Amino acid sequence: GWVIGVDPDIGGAIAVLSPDGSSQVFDNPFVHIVVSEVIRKRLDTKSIIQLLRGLDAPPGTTAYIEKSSPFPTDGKQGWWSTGFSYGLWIASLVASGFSVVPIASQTWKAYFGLMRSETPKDDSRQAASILFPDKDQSLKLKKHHGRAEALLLAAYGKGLVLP
Amino acid sequence: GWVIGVDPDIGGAIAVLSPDGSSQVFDNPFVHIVVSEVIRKRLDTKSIIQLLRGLDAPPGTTAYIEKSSPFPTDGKQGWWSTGFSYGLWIASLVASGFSVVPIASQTWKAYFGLMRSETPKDDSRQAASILFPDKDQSLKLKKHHGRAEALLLAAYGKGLVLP
DNA sequence: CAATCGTAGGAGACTGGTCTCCCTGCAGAT
DNA sequence: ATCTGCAGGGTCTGGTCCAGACCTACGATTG
Ligand SMILES: [Ca+2]
Ligand SMILES: [Ca+2]
Ligand SMILES: [Ca+2]
Ligand SMILES: [Ca+2]
Repeated sequence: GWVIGVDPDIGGAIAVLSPDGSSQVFDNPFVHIVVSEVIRKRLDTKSIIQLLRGLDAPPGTTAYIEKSSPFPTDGKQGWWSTGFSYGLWIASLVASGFSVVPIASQTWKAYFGLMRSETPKDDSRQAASILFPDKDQSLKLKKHHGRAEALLLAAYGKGLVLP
Repeated sequence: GWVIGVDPDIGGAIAVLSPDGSSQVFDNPFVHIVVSEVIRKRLDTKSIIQLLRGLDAPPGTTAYIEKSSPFPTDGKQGWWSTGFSYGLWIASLVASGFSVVPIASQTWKAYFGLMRSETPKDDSRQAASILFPDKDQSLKLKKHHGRAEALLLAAYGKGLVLP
């Protein structure tokens, strides 16, 4: 009963669901780096692999990861960064012994009846709250939608149902 | 000691120099995948990790990797792929215990005096052949530039000089 | 630190200037 | 297969193509 869920973006997170119902969710580690004489955020490769090595999740545990489908109206930098975060997470998860399953956001949103929402990120946090009430405190802020995403991805993988 | 050189893109390659002088170079493993109704080539995560784990270079071996820097005039698909390749390789290298050092193409080309060449890819292959004569049979085709790049990036990190 | 808003953008090496560098993706011809 | 050439491009899930859905990065200003 082990499932991992990853929202790989910069504001994303990794969630881990244990057989006994317990869950953990961690903000994606990032660093500030110099690019074209400005500072940009980038996922912290060594920290992520350090995180994944310290999980009690056994090797072979399925990880569900949201696939990057950036909009054509998004800038080239957005396309590069979402590509880069996707690749860094995929390899980190495979190298750590996990079976990787990409999932489009329409898939898990459709499973939880969240498509076409007027406030998708607040609704994401509400759903994760109801599926994981012990993470309620860790979902209070609007900036926590990444923790919720990761949690809903894992819930999707586990087969959980909203009441 | 040991030096790794990686050209990270789809036509790219990984080179490995031993302290004893013997060199190895392998084409980047890739797979065909469906994207938006067409086939696209994509680096093969599990093969890369499988490859890295089979190397004899010890942990802490420095891995020089070519820094992604797509042209602003390149398409957004190009921006995403180079980002993805770059992220998949970095994480793979870190997970295998290597110390990753990103190098701009201008740095290794200037070292070997290859800047502002009208046939850069031919030139790379000729220099790699001079630097690694037993790799001559592996550099004879024009599509082999990636092998040569990887070899020249590694030759840069080892401090080898052209005659 | 937490939120909202608008747009979609190069980056890199040797007191700023100047010059450099790819890649993807798709079609064709042999 | 190898190469040359040229432009810079969404992608996804699901019910013979296509509808209708989905972000993200990167800076600003507000407190
Ligand atoms: Ca998302
Ligand atoms: Ca997110
Ligand atoms: Ca290159
Ligand atoms: Ca290359």
